[PDB]
Amino acid sequence: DLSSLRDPAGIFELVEVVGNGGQVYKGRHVKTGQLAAIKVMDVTEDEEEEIKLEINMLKKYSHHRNIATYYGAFIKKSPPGHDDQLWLVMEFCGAGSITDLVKNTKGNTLKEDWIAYISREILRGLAHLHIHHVIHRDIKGQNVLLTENAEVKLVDFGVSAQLDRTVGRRNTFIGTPYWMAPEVIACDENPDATYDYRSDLWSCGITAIEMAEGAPPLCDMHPMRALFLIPRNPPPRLKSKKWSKKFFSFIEGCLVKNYMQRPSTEQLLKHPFIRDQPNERQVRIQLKDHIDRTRK
Amino acid sequence: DIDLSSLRDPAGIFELVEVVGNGTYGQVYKGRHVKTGQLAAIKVMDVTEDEEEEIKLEINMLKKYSHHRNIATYYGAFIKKSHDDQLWLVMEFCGAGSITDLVKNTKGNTLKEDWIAYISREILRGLAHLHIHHVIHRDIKGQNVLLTENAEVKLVDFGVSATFIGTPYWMAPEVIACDENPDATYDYRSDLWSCGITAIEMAEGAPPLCDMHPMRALFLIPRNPPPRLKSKKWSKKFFSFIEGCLVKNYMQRPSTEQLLKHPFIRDQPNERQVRIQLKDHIDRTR
Ligand SMILES: c1ccc(-c2cc3c(Nc4ccncc4)ncnn3c2)cc1
Ligand code: NA
Repeated sequence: DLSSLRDPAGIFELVEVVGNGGQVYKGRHVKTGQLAAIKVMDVTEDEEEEIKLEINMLKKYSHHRNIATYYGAFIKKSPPGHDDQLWLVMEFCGAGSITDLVKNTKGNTLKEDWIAYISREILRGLAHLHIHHVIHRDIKGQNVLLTENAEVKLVDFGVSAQLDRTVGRRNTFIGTPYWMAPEVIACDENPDATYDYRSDLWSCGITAIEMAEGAPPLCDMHPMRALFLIPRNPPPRLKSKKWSKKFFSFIEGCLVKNYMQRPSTEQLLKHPFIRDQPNERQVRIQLKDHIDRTRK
Repeated sequence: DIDLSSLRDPAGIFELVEVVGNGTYGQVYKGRHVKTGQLAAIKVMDVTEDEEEEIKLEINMLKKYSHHRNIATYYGAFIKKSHDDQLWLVMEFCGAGSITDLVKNTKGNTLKEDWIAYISREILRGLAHLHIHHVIHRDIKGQNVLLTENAEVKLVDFGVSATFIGTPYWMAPEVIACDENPDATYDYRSDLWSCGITAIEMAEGAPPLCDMHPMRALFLIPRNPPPRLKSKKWSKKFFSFIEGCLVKNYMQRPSTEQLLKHPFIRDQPNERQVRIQLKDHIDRTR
């Protein structure tokens, strides 16, 4: 059930922590022993009403192989007066993130045809979200996961209502600015930060720079300074001239400043850099190897 | 200065009990000194290559500048090796939680004006100590102002004193970059603004602009007039203290020393009684 607020008892249970940060657990399905990732946050009773409202605002969308499947939201109550707990459950991916991938690679840079393959998977996941009228809102290397089969999946802890960004005294945080499109940043020219499905495509382009260089543009900058520069700077660029013409054009394709003039997911899926991948099979293999030697 | 290599494993020295809160970077635990049972707050930060120097700095500032009754005292630092090592930053445990906590657990989410005068003064004394050492806290807010079980007031978190942007609601106008302020130039008086907002938080239960999206608050703060208390009940002194913390242009905002001489801060006759009222309120919430 994706429209309810049940107790996780008998359906899901926690086994061990992964990282402190939201707090993420390695969990399991009780009735089938299937592994799942579970985000656990403390919520007040005032916030629980807020998430009831947001469950109403949810949009439905089927499973999709480029999205880590969102299994639903649960609440594990505590004694009267104390803060309860919100669980957000999602498919488990054991090969880590794309950021881990680029860090666990010599020179902190991926091969261009790896970037092409990964970028296309992100786009296909996003096409599925956008065609069902949902913005992802947080595309970056950290939020793109590899499975133990070189499958690339977007993190979904309920992106439709953004439940993991809306409550738990972390919702008052501005967060990391490096993957933000110009239009989501309030500034002198844009007093109301509009979010659009095309915001994801800017972040997608930033994620491509991240794969290519290990870090998003302006990573050397204090985050408040970057937030100021992003709506003001011309579109960011790859530092090195080593890259193919197709790659530069794709980056330029994503990073159109004015979102009204930025292409849709469908258009970018047809971009020659994304569309024409002759070494795809070998790349899927190459990634499998990299995941395996890392595990030893 | 400290070197991360020399740091010992915490085993048999400190043990973690339970997560008690968060930091700018790192989870905060109610920890325990194994040999004596004495409590300590422990900040558990994962030592990555990117955040490796940010951690080093938080140790050094906490170590050198926490020798003042209004700064939560540095105990020591430890590393618990794993290949993603954990660093344990150990300091004085403030049992009563935060100011934000206090107001939200008080009836009608507001504190008596003389609780606010005492608490704000303690904040200002800790701040004066930092400023005279040429340190700017940079993240003063109710969540970083703590209370011990004895109603003592202590400043924590030198995290942003030296990649994520935190909450904006307590930021001074001058730390927010914009066209006529492209480099976000600011001084020690940034903290005094934040102290004003913290006082408003004690008075109303939330900072100004709390109903706004944080990104929208970031845009508004440099454009909006100084925030004002909603109610007309407060004294003339309190209004004037808030006005003084919240001078829009930091160039003519009073210094920490000047605000300590503000009658609202300076003249506290019921101080003795306030500490008792506060102590009681902490006990009735436990
Ligand atoms: C209930 C909730 C939180 C506390 C608490 C948090 C801290 C703390 N937190 C931080 C320390 C350093 N940096 C950020 C936070 N430091 C020192 N004591 N303490 C007590 C107590 C009761
Ligand atoms: Na001290």
